[PDB]
Amino acid sequence: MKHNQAVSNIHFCKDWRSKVHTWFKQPFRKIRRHQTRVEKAKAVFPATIKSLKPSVHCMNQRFNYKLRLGRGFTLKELRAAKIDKNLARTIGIAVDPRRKESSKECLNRNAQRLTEYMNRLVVLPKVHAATAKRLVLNKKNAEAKTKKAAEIKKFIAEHNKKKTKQFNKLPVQQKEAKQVLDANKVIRLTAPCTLETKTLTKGMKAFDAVAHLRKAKNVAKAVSGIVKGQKK
Amino acid sequence: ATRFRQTRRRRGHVSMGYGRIGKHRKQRGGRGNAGGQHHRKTWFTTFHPDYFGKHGMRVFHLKANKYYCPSINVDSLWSLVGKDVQAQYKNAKVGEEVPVIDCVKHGYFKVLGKGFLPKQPVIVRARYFSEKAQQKIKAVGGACELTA
Amino acid sequence: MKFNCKVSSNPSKARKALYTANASQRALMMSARLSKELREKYNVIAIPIHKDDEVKIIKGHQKVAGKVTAVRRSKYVINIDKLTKTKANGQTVPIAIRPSNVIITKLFLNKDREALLAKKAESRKSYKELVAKRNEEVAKAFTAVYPALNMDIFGKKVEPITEKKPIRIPSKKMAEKLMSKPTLRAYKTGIKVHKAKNAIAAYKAALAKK
RNA sequence: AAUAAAAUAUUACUUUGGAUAGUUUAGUUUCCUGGGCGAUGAAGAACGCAAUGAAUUGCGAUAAGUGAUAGGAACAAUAAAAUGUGAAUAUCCAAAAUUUGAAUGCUUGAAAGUAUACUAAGGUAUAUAUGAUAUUCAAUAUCCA
RNA sequence: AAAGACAUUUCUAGUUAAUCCUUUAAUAAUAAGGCUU
RNA sequence: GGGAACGGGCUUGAUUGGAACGGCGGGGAAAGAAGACCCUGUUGAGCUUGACUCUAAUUUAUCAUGUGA
RNA sequence: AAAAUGAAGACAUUUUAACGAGUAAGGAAACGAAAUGGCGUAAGGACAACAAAAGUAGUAAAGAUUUAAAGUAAUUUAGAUUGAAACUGUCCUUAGUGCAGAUCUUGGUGGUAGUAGCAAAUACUAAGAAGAGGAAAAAAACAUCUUAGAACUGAAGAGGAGAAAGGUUCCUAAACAACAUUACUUGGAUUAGGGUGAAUCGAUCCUAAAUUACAGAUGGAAAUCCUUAAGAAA
RNA sequence: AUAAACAUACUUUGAAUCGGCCAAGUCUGGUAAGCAGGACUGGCGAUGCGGGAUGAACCGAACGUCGAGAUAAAGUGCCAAA
RNA sequence: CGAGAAUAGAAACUCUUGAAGAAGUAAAUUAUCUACCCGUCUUGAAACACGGACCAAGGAGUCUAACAUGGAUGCGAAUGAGAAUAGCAGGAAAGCUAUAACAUGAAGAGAAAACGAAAAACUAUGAGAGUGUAGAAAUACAUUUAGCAAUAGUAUCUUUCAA
RNA sequence: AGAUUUGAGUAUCGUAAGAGGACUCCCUUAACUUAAGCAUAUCAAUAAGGGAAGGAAGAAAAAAUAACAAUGAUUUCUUAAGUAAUGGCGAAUGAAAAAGAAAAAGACCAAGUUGAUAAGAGUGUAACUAAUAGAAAAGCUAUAUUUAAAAGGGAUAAUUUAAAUUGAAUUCAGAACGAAUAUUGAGCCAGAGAGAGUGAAAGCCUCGUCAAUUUAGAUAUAUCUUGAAAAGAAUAUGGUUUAGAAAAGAGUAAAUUUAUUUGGAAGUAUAAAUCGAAAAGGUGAUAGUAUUCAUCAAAGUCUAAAUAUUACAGGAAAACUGAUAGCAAAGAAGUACUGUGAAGGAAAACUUAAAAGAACUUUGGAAAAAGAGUGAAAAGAGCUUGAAAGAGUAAUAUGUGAACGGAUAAUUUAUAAGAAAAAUAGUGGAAUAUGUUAUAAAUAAAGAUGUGAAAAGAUUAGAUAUAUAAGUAGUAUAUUUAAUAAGAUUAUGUUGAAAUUUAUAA
Repeated sequence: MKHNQAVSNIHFCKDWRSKVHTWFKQPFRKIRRHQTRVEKAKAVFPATIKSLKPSVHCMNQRFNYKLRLGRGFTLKELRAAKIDKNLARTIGIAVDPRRKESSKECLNRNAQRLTEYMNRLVVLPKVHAATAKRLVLNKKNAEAKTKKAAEIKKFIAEHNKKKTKQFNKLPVQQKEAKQVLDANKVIRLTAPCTLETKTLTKGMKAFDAVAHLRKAKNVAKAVSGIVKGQKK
Repeated sequence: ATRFRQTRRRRGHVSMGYGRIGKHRKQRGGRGNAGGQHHRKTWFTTFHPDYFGKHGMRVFHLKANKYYCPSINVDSLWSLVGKDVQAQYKNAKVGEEVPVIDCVKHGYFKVLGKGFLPKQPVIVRARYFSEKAQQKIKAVGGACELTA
Repeated sequence: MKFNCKVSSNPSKARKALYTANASQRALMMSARLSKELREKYNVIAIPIHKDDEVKIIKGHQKVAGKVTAVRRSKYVINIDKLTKTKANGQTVPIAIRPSNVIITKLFLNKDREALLAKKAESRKSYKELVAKRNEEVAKAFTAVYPALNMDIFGKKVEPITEKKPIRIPSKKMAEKLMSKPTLRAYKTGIKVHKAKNAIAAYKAALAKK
């Protein structure tokens, strides 16, 4: 070394020539994956959905104000949304019993995701033939359901002016099929954020933010003195 | 571009610009940072005087996410919402709506107080506040809000 | 352009496949064109050459007509009884000819040439009528957009546009300064040469008038 | 002082040599698709087989090739014979597949050999370890008359 | 004592307790590690 | 003569006809070999030894549960 | 260096003044008044007869040899001869990019030099035959075969046979380009054929020093140990 | 007093080099050395040219290619210009 | 006798040689002057120092990665986002598009706990812009204003045991 | 005698072995080297040795991170990051969570329960079995929810893979050549102007290439038939009559010590010696004890996909090499040749379009030579061109112990410079110049400020239909009805600079 330079720290003293990885296959991974995606789009047609994923908060205070897609809905979020956990995996919903319910806000946020998905979902009959039971039973209770829906319409008409179903019905009907590749791109994680405006009052004007920060800090560091004094 | 190297202008010169007395030999004092305390000590003293030794306590496993705290000065608060919004609420006061500058939404956690604020009331919402940051915000007619 | 990734546009691989081709493939490469009379009779452009055929040499020193006596697929050549050379000591040897320098003027048709000629003729008709289907559809699109014009215009002479509308763009002034010296000198020399050619032409025109 | 034999110098032609130029059925690298061997005897090795062959190629006592399916008139250095009643040529097919080699009845050095059983020759089977089933046993090991 | 949305901070005096920093979920007494000489 | 202090070449002189055969051992500080003597490398290797640091072999102690006194 | 002029002229402008040695070393490219100027090799992207046939080339490419011209020089240009199928000029981009040396690598070739040598093994001669091959003013020497003379190894041999090793060298015929330090009609050399016969000779069989298996013992492993002891084996 | 604007002040980045040797109206160790080691300056190294016959260092004088002249060191019997 | 100044005038030529070869240039020879073996180490080599018999072809500062300075370029409190990756047309190792993780930067000090920058700055010299006069051709002096860059020094502020 | 247990021989049906190992999972305590010496360290899961695998393998479903507004099997990429940390704290070595993506999938044994228990096992097969994490059996039931006769066949369609077929336009005219694709002239094709061959350069001569066709092979691709559309079956939260009153992986996790390893530092991982748990417990990386908190629940197994690849095989490309280069190998190259062996290991491309490869005579023993002949041309097989070193011939020139070079002349040779033209005076104006008119072209505009139109959407309020419906302006889709707010993009006024310079003809 001569003249002014940084102290060099290069880990090339080993055999790097056998540790060299080159990305000449990068342009062809794109073709291989895209083609496999298209064949995946068929076979399971329609709804090659990558499964509906929950809305979860990123870990740590560095990221906790952001939402991101988790893995699988908890059993309570499915029960709140009135979805059978056995049927959920077959209609493109990810399920994760490993995840514990973290907060009420998480439970409500991810139960609304399932409710929106179930309304946007169209399930085709297990048997295409028109004599399938579900299509047959749809006509059988079509007369009865009309009276059943009569009071529900007026249920939400007077009040809005525990008996809650354990499971909601699967939306099963015959329709012209339109394929959407991923349902997480249809149901947004969060709404777009606009400028927030608030009324300025004397109550907020006089608030001492720094004093509350110091008091919270000082109270945390004062628990050590209490224990020492108590043992004295 | 190998045609612009010095090797193309030293063709015909015997030693290629490395000298006849002191040849271009393999080593010039060792390999790497060798001899940092014996014969390259004048180099380490001159240019990196605190290279050798210890200072401070070890952190066996550092959680560098706990020290993450981006900061914004008071002079840079209004640029988060733009000058258009700033001029819209230029004549606001106590009683009517005042724009809220959510620093956490923009990735800033602590508000430091450096520089000057335009003389408009403003609601600054953040996680931590400097001492002068709160004074400068209050003196302008605004309020300080805590988050998280 | 070639869009088939399976075939190769490498000259070295093309010559290698030519030298190592099996006998079955060598027969097709050794093909010759039927003459005017035979083409009308069979509506076939060309067929692989065969022994006892009669050809006519159309390229080379001697344009003689003869009968095929050999089809040597190792050398990709043929022999003609009327094209020989006396090998010094008196005896004669046949002279090799490439099969693309001759045209077939008489066919030795046993039973498989008859089947081959029929197959080739039918395939020519199917492609000719397939092209007609495409041509009318391309013609139909043109007429639906230009009902006052017919598609025969594309085969006649073209009258170029003579309108010379200029556009005022604030970069013509800078154009001479946006060229490097090598291309500026060439451009200025071309301007000077072009101007001098007009000067001599004007002098010629003035003399012609008087 | 003198001669130009040898010596030296330049050019042309020729020679020794194989540079230079032009060329390429050969390489190098990257990428794509597979990654399909063997006791039903593999990879490797040896020997043998062409009308005239030494190598190489192909093949295995049916030998530079047999059948079948495609294929349609050649091969050639020379002479034969065959051939549209089907010549070349191609193959994930069928038949056949010498001695070895994990090499496996025993032996094996450059070794020639040799036993038994089944079906004189010829051909099969018989290594070691091991799973399942059957059968014949051994040990008072536990009961037990 | 003065400001504070249907809680809570600030200033003043008396008191009691803890007090150079760290061992990263919180404390404690040992232990160890930092800083200056 | 001077010069790297022992010239075939440089300076000044002596002197010179071109091509060579047989001998010869003065010279070409003649050829053979990156001196083997000497020194220097922060270059080795064989051998020696209470040089430094270790190690096989040997040795000593403890643990590893047979019964009845 | 300073003035002047400056869209393209051209020679990298015009004028004036000062200055110019050089080892080691430095001065990358681009920069109109240019923060040095250029030559050469190969490949890539463009440009190369401006009016619709647009660089050169079987009316002779590259290369080679010389003759002249331009340049301070690196080099370039053209002619002639040779050569017969590709190549060049300009701008950018790129580099496996410029050789007198490395006891450099590979190949080829000189002087030495028609020189040193073709001197151990006592030795050959005459006539004839075959053959292109002893001629000649002695060119004093002449390979193979037969005969005659003269000789050597001297029977612990330069004799007659085997083991190992070699591998067809064995025998015959044709033929002599190369090889045997001259030559060869000769040959262990070239070409083509032919040749090796076992009940009794050997191998095969037996064991010697020793060597190697199954099972067993040992080892992380490869593998090692054991050879009748450990085994319902032999 | 004299000189000094292609003056002056620099900033950054970097090369090579730190075996030196010579002279003398200088010095030290040594009998002395073409010996060893120093103070100041000029040189050679890195440098050719004219002269000292020859010479790394002496004397004159430092170099783009040339023409004509006055010169420097030093020379004017011949070699050799005078 | 005579400077200045005013008035008027008078200079455009010969010879020799050259396509029977001028001037110049090149080659070979002769003559005068002149010239030690190249590369390298070295204070110093033509050296009795080493390598080099001769010729052709090959032959040695390159590639990957980190940092820095510097010249050209884009954008600029932002820059990059050919990070992976996902799409587009065209078939494409090329090209185009993706409100985007993160990197570097916008804030610095402290071992760390804990913190976190205005007296809307001051002083000196300094770039530039006007007028007037005169020499008189350019230009030279006086006077009014402006105070950037740079340098040095000051108050004030952040962190530290310590600026 | 009989019933078992254990161990053998034989027969039958099978299984392992060897090759390959580029990529994959491991074992084993290299050194050169760096530290400017060297001994820890580094080189370095590196070389060599050894074992085992597949087209991928390994891993994989928390005794896991974290301390959050919390995540959630494994793998791979980006970032974190040359950071935390380790280190004669020297040289050097060196992660992981969070965050962003590719791909996604979860299932069983053991133990527990059920026992008129089920040819082979009762020393137990089999069935049920977890986040509301005290499960498990038999029978009735309530409410929500799921459901067509499964599996296997046959046919059509679609998407792909392979083979075969097909695939335009000058067999154009002239001149010239040994020979036409080059050349001149007139035409044509093109979803084909990638490429190869052809006496010589081809879009239109052959084969091909673009667009296609046909036939086979697959998909867990959809359609109809077999196939009826019923009986029933299933998921979850309960109630009830009997049954029952559980289990959850041991020489393991830890501990003392030793050795290696790790960034892991009073011990990150592995192993060995000793020791050794549980009315559970592990972790939160500073050792210790205590109390809380958080998060998991080890000591059995399987698992696609995203990922790697310089073996080998089949293809495609290339700012790569072009016969001393590129593989060692462009030919019978791992060949010839060397070595007892392990091993080592080359050189060598080109006639011509076509052999038309001279062919008969004279000389010679022959080889050959000279004629003759083939060919466009000897290009003559030692064959494209044919350099230098080294020789031979011819022409020219020079000469006493070197040779060569430079400046200056002389001699000789070569190169190499030209066809115009006088004085004066009569005619005769021809290029140009001066300046007058006319014509043409070019040269001035950067911006500033006004008025509209508008796709795609966005928000809100209504209407119809479908699906679903929690007592939260019900949601979602499709089609319609009005309103606001902006709007990429786009149309058009006003404003604001001329009078010069060249050329052309009188």
